[PDB]
Amino acid sequence: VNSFSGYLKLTDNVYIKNADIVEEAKKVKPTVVVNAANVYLKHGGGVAGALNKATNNAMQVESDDYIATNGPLKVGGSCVLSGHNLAKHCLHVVGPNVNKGEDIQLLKSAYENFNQHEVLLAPLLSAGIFGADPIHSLRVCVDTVRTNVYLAVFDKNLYDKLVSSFL
Repeated sequence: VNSFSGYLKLTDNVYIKNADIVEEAKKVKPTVVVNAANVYLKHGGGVAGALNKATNNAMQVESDDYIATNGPLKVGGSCVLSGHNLAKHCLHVVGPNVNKGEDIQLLKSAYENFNQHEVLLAPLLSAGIFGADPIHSLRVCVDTVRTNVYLAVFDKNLYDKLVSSFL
C-alpha cells in the first residue's frame, strides 16, 4: 500500500492521473520523482522548469555541480540526484527530443531507467515540449516499465485522450 490517490489503473503496474506533478510530489513525497531532463540538466521549461522552480532553484544548483564533475548525460540515460522538497530522490531521465531530431527508439532506453526503482511518480517521457506523441510514449511506458509507475499528465484534454485510446 502507498498513498497515491485517485489514479486510474491501466495495467498491473502502470497508473495514470490528470495532475500537476509538482503538486503531486509535494503531497505524496514519493521516494522517486522523475524529471523530464535534457543532457545538460538545464531545467528551463516543461516539467523540468516546473520541478526546478518548486525547489527554489536548488535542483539547478545541484545539477550544475553534477555536470561540472561528470559531463552531460546520454540521450536515453539518467542520473539520480536529490529530490529536494519534492521527493527523496529525483531520477533525471533524458528522453529523445524530436525537436532536436533525436531517434524515438531511444524512448525505450529512457524508460528502462525506471526499472531500477520499485515505485516512481513520473511524467510521460518525450511528451510536451520534447515533441513526441504522448499516446506513443504511454505505449512504450507500458511495454517497458515493470516496476510501479504513477503517471501525472498535466493537460486534461490529453489525459482523457490517453485513457480513451489505451489498448
